[PDB]
Parts: sequence; C-alpha cells; structure tokens
Amino acid sequence: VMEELEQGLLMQPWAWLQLAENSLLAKVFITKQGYALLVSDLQQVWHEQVDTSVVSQRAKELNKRLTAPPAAFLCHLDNLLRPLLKDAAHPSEATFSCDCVADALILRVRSELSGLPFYWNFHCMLASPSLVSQHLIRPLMGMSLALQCQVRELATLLHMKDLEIQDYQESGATLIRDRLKTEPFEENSFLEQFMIEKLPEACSIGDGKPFVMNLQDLYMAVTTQEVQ
Amino acid sequence: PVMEELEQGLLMQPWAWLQLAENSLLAKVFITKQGYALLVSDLQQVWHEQVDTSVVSQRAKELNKRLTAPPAAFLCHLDNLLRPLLKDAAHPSEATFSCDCVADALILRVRSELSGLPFYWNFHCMLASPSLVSQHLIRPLMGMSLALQCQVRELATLLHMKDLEIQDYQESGATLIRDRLKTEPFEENSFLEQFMIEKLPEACSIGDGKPFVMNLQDLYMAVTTQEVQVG
Amino acid sequence: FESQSEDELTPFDMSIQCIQSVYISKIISSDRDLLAVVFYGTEKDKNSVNFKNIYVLQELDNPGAKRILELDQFKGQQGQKRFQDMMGHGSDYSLSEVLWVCANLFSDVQFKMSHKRIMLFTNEDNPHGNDSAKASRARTKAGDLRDTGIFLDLMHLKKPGGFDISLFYRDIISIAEDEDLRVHFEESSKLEDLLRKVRAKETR
Amino acid sequence: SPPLCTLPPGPEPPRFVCYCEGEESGEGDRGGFNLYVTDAAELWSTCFTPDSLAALKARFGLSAAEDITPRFRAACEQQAVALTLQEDRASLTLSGGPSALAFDLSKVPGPEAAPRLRALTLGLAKRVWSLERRLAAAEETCPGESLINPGFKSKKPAGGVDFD
Amino acid sequence: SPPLCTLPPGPEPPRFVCYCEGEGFNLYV
Repeated sequence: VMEELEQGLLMQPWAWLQLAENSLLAKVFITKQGYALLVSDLQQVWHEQVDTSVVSQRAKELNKRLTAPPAAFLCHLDNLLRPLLKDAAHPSEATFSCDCVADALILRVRSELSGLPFYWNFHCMLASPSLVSQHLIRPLMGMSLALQCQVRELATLLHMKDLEIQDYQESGATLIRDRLKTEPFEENSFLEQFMIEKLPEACSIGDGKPFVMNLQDLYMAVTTQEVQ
Repeated sequence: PVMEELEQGLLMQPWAWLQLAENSLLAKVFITKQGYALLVSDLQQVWHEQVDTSVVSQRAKELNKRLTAPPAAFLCHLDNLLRPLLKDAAHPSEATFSCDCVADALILRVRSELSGLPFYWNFHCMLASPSLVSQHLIRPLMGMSLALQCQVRELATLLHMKDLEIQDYQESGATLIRDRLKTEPFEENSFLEQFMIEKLPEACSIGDGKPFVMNLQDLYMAVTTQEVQVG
Repeated sequence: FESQSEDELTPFDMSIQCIQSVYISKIISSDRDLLAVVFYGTEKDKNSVNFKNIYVLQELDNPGAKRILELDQFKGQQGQKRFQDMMGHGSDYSLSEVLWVCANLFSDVQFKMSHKRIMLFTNEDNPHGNDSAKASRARTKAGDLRDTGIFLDLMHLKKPGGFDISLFYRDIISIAEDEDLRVHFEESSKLEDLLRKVRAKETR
Repeated sequence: SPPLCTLPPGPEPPRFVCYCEGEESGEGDRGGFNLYVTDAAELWSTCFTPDSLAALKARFGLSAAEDITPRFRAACEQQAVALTLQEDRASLTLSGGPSALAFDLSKVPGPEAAPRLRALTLGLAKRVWSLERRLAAAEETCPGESLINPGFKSKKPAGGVDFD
Repeated sequence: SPPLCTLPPGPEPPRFVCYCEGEGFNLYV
C-alpha cells in the first residue's frame, strides 16, 4: 500500500505549476488508498504522503458539507489535478496558492465541481535528504551521462559522414549547389565554440520550465532504469 | 567577508573522488588562511562544514597536542595534504582517511606524517542545508543537462546539413567508389529509439560517482561559474 | 634491434626464428603452399613496381631449404650486422606502399589461392604519429585489402613502454578478438604457436 | 625559463612584454610571487606583500598554498592576456583559466627599474642563446584453428602417458 | 637568424652580449 505510492511517485514526471505569479515543479501520484506529492522551487523540496483516513479527516474539516468517502475524494482530486499538470493553456478551473509558515509549505487548491466549491490543502514538510537525492540528484547525473554518450555517438556519426564526404571530394565531382559545403567537424573546436557562445543561454534553468519541456522522457527512462 | 570568500571559493571548486578505508565519497574543499569550507557526499546524503581560524586552532590543539602552530600554517599544511589527493588519485599519498557516520552528523578523520611526525585532523561535517545542497548539486546538474541537450540538437543539425551535402553530391552525377564508406540517412527519432534501448542502461549508471567526476566536471565548473556571474 | 634485458631475444631475431619455424612446419605439412618475406623500412628497395623503402626478400613461392638458409644468414648478432650492412635500417616509410606491394605480390601468382594472409611483425603501436595523411592512407589501404579478401594479422613484439592496439591497429586487423583492446606488456601469444614446430603431413 | 608573453599578439612588432618571478622551487631562497611588465622604456611591478598575496589568492577563489605560475604559463601559451593602461596604473586581465583573473600594477621607480631592466635584458639574452643552441642541437641532430595451416584445427602437443 | 653570442656562455651567468645587424653594419657589444 504505502510502497506502491512511493513507486508511483518515483515513476512520475515533473510538471510545471503556476500560482500567484510564481512557479513550482510538482510530481503527484494519486490512488484510491492515498496520494504522494513532491513540490520544488529549485531552492527547497517539500514532500507529502497521505492515506485515506487522514484524507477523510482533512476533507470533513475543509468542506464541512461534503459527504464523500476517501476513494471518491481522491479520484476527484486526481481528475482535477492531472489535466492541469499534463499541460497548460487548458480550461483550468482550479486555483492554486502556496504559502510558507515556518518550514512547511501549505498548497491550497480551490475549484468548483458541478458549480459547488471544493478545497484541498497539501501540508508538505521539507523532504528528507534521501528522498530529494533519489528524486533529483541521481536521475540528473544519469541524464547528464546519457546525454554525454549521445554527444559521443553524434560525434562518431559526424566523423563517418565527413569521411564519406571526403571520399566524394577526393574521388568524384563538384557539388551543383556550392552553398551546401560543410566544414569538417572537430570535437574540440565545436566544444569551445559552444562554451563561449551558447552556454550562457543553454544553461539558463530559469524557473524550471525548460527542464520540464525539453527533457522529461530521458528523466523517466533514467528513473525506470534506476528502479530496475 | 572572509566567510563569503570561503563560500564563493567552495562554490567554484569542482567535485573530487575520495577513497576511504572501505567507502568512497565526492568532496569539495576550499582552504584559505582564514579557515576552510568542505562539502562531502555519497549520492545519498550531503554534509557541509565551514571553520574559521579560531576553530581551526582550537581543534588542532585539542586533537594533536604538543604541536604549537598558528592556524594559518595548519591550514596551509591541510591544503598541501588534501589538494594533491583531490587533483589525482592512485598516487603516493601516505594519508589515511576514515569516516564515522554518527547520528545526524559525519566525522572525517585524516591522518598523515608531517616531516616524519604524526598529524591528525577531523572534519565535523553536519548535514548540509537544502539551500546549499540545491545550489551545489541540483541547479548545476539541470544546467549541464540542458547544455548537453543543446549540444545534441546542434550535432543533429550538423548531421542534417552533412546529409543534405551528401545528397547533393549523389544527385550531381556522382558514383561512390568505396561502397563500405556509405553512411545511412540520420533520423533523430530512430537514433533516440535505438539509444534508449541499447545504451541507456549502461550509460545511466552513476555507480559510486566516479564517472561524474571523470566526465562532467568541466561542464559543471562552467555552469557554476555562469550561475555565479548571473547571481 | 634493441634488447631490453640484454639477454632475451631481440624482436628482429625472434621474428626471423618464427618465420624459420613456419617455413620448416610448412615444408612437411604442405609442400604446395606459398610463402613470401618482405621487409619495410630499409634503405634499399626491390619491387616489381618500385616503391621506396620496401624490400621483397623472397616472393611468393613454395618453401625450400634455400629460403631457410637465407633467413638463417640473419640468425644472430653476426646475422643482424650482415642484415644492417646489406639492407640498412632506420628509415621513414609509409604503410600504404607496403600494403600495395603485398597486394601486388598476391596478384602476381597464378595458382588459385584458398587463403590470402599477411603477417605484420612490428613493435610500433603508432607508426604514423607525427603525420596524419599517411595514417588515413593506411586505413584506406587496409579497408581495400579487407574488401578484396585478404586477412591481415599483427604479431606485436616487445615494447619497452607498452604496446597498445587501440591507437592505430584497432581498425587494421581483419577480425578483432574478444579481449584484445587492452595494453599488452608482453609479446603476442601467437608467437608461441608459430614457434611450436609441427612435423606431420595433413591432407585436405 | 619563467613564463612570459609579448603583446599585442600577431605579426605586428612587439610593444609590451610581461613575465613572472618568484615562487622558486626547491629548498633554496624563495621570493614572493610578482609580475614584471615592461615596454622596454618603463617597468611596472606588483610590489606585492604577504597580506596582498593572501587577499589576491582569496579574492579569485584560490587557496593560499595554490601556485599561480602554472596558470600564468598556460595563459601565456594561449595568448589570453589583455591590458588596460591608465595614467599611472595598469590592469591585466587573464582568461587562460576557467575564471578570469585581474591584476593591478604600478610604475616602478626609475632608479630601481633601471637595474631591473638591465637584469631582464641579460636574462633574455641568456635564454635566447640557450634556446637557440637547444633548437640547433635538436632540430637537426574460428577458435582452435591452426595459424600455420588455415582450415585445420591446431592439434594439441603429444603428451603421452600422464598418470593421475 | 641574426647571430649573437654571450660571455661567459657556460654555467656562470653571461656578462656581455655581442651581435651584428644591418649588413652601416656595426658590431654591438
């Protein structure tokens, strides 16, 4: 029961969340028996694992007039949250607001179902070092290593293509389109050019949007490989 | 201000691999005449320490008594002992290292022979704060990943241009002589599909952190420097 | 021509001994096999197409006692001195010319060849280090030979520092063994097989 | 052969030369690190002090025991040196390493610079002679297949009777 | 390669340096 929630949270991708002119990175896994949430702002990480009993206790106090079982409440919350996390610029009927009191983040979500109000607050405390490491550090290092291997493969392919082009150049003819001439690929020169020209913009994490938009499949694959 | 310079120096320094009696760690140390700052990790937890001349002198007096040295000399000797190990490993060191993981704290004991005499020091590294841990590991790693993705995109564009040139050569009444030197068209989707199932399992294995220090340190240093310059 | 320990056999003498052992083994196992001996890096030269620094001591012909004696004339220190005097040593060379000379020797013969093999006895992991065009020419010639149907193998000899195949010879050999990418601090194990004389006639 | 380099880079005639002295190796006399830069008419020296050395090392994220000579030599090899001359001060920017380094220089007194200039000239002549001599001396002066018989498996050597 | 020489050229540091230029050529020491 509890372990399934942790595995689901681990096997989930990061999503961008907008609230009150602020940004967050959220990973949520919701099942009928509870849910797990991990929210980061590139400076701190908060985690919350919740079971059905506490779900009912908190829901009955947040929505006094709501008479629902924990499973139905969790299903409704998942149906409300997943569409927003999956993509933006959609019919977002839910409003989010995050606040820090002392060391724990309270994330309040307010929406309307069938036109009636619906509130839910995540009281996520600071994530433990082990959870933060397992969820961010090791997957990121694996992604970096995989990308370096991809760069090496691309360099080898470029070398082979350059060898073929040189074969044509040394024994062959001249291109009808002289504009297509390509310079030989040198790894050191390319790396130097990249570092001095485009690294400042390439390494601009910003508010976390590029991390979510650009590379998430690689993160999921690395996490899955780590699990196995 | 001295603490600020120590923090900046620690941020600038790159990760290094340290081989203790039984385990391994990733460490970054910055030592100046005013003190030092150390950050150690094992891919599961991060410990940090930062001490000033007074603490250094007290610790030196309490650990290795019968030694009367100013804190600056002790810090210089500690740097001389540590920096060669971090720069390169598997070389003559004669400096034993050990670690004790006490409750919610770490003690890193280093023993050496200073001109043929004992020289002991202990780093009392407490759990690193989330802010420092994030700034030192998470954001730089994300920046490195984004930079590598941009590099991959650039290499793909270069491959596409080379493929276009090869197509022009072929269509310009040409005839390849060496059939073996025949590169197939490059497709991003096919290459990614092949990679994710052929090389990702072996290319995403961090292990003990040795590949990270051996491969992705120049990029890490550049990303950290860029972040520092930005803010 | 340098001995590291001053007592072990020099690479040239050991190569000559291996060639002699192979000749003796062939004289019994199969009298209808063709063997040739070519030296590259010498001052003198003699070839059908006349490149430079390539000496073809013996063309492709059936083994005989005369060839064994010719090899024996360079057996030892006196043999080494005679070889240096008659041929010379320590000159620049290009692998492309050597490989093309070997191809010409292979093409010269008329009897149907079941196998075409080339043996490279050297202790230079990176011959064309300073130059790069020569290395590329060597790779192209090796690829052409492999496509033609000629199998090239290297018997690396003693190296005072260390012999590595990953530098230049990785792409030169026909087929790479399962574990041959490491650095070899000792002579190739195939030398023992070559020196192990076999006295028995085998029929196809 | 202390590291040095001449500016401006290119085929144009030189107009400035910079070099570093101090941090001598071995157990002999050791002097503090310093930089001497001359146009052949005026000389600028760091005039560093141990507190100045510590401040400079700590400012650029460099340890007190760290040696700056390797970085200076590497930058000189890469020709990543830039200069900005003021009325009485000079600023030197080095980009040979991962992080840029800034150095401040002031005009050396003429009475003290003249012996320094003479010593520099004599040293340069000695290095020229030594390197010219060195250049003159160096520039010119299937598994289980028999290898012998392909297509036949290599028969094992005849052992005979080997009692267990 | 303008010729030049130093005295002493041995291990002792050189004292004087001699050369020639512009073959109004004058030997400069």
